[PDB]
Amino acid sequence: ICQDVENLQKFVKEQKQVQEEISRMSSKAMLKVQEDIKALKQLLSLAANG
Amino acid sequence: ENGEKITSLHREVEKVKLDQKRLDQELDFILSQQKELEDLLSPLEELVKEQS
Repeated sequence: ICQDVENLQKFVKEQKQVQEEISRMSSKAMLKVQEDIKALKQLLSLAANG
Repeated sequence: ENGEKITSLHREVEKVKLDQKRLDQELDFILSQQKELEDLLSPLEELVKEQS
C-alpha cells in the first residue's frame, strides 16, 4: 500500500506536469491573426478602389 | 472565423489581378493606337507636301 501511494501520486503528478506543459504553451500568435486579415482586407479595398 | 475572410480575400485578390492585367495589356494597346496613328499622320506630311 505504501509502494503504492509512491506510484499513484507519481502518475497523477506526472499528469499535472503535462497540465503545466499546456499552461506554458498559451496565444498572442493567434490574437495577431485577426488583426492582420482585418488589415489585408483593407489594403485590398485600396487596390480595388485604385 | 478568420479563415473565411482569408477566402474572400483570395477571391477577390486574383479577380483584382485578372484586373490589372487586363488594364495592362489595355494600356499597350491604347498606347499602340498612338504609335500608328502617329507614323501615319504622316506619312500624311506626301500627300499634304505634294499638294503644296
